[PDB]
Amino acid sequence: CGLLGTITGPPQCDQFLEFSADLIIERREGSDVCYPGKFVNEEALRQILRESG
Amino acid sequence: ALTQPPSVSGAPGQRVTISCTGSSSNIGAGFDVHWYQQLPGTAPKLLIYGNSFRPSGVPDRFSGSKSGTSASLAIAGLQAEDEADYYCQSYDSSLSGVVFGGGTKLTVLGQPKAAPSVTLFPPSSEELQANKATLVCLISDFYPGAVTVAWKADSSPVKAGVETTTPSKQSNNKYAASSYLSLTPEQWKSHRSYSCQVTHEGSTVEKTVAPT
Amino acid sequence: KNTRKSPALIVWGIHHSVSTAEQTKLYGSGNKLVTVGSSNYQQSFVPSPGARP
Repeated sequence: CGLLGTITGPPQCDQFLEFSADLIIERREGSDVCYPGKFVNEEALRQILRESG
Repeated sequence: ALTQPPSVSGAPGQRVTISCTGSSSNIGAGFDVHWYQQLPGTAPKLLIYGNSFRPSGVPDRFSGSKSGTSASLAIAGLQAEDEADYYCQSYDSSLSGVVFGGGTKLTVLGQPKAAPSVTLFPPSSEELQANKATLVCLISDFYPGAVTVAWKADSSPVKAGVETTTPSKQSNNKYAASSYLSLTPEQWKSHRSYSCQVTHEGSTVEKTVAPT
Repeated sequence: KNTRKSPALIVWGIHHSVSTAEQTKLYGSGNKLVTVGSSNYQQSFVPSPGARP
């Protein structure tokens, strides 16, 4: 599950739709999308969600 | 669709302007306007291009500009080598191709400013018998050599039937031009009168004929 | 397809005509649109036809 996919909710991210954490661990195999696409200012929203809890 | 005046005068050294009036389909679009100089018998040389730029060997005297839907050429420091025809040229989109102007006859002075001298002959009886009619408008002794005729039937202009001659140098070194109008005999009879009006730079000179 | 082992540098251009008319002269009437895309790139480009110096 990609970190941005916790907002849109592709299948891989079903288990994290309403996650809650103090330490968020990303992986190289994450995929923010299922239908192809990309977020505008995606790194900014990433930096937001990393310190989101 | 590019309108230029027929003629412009000017003394040696003075400054003169030639206007290139255009529509929104040619100069109103992003298209540039160029100019071309055609000396007698010679083919046109390239003059101002890109509305203000002049190629090698063109004097500063010639200066081009462009504003909105029109363009303008400016000649300062008139000389004999400048007396020629001048054409503006651009591109038109609604016609999908390039377009030139009508041309402007630059006459440099060095002579007086005489005007016509129009004499008008009505159709002769002998030709009315042959079921024809042709009015004859004669013009002599005018300088410079560029006129604009217009025929009327006592009020109204006549667009068709007119043949107008190119001016040429008289023996008296001035210019001379004729213009003929073709009519049907009853058209000649069924009208109050006719008038061949001839405009030289700032003067209309008119003659008149009535059936008898 | 970048068949090589080093990364490739793809470069393209957009033509900004002088007017809405010249654009129809060169390419025809209609809105002109370029779309570029790779496995991590997703953009689109439209010309800005209009008057300039």
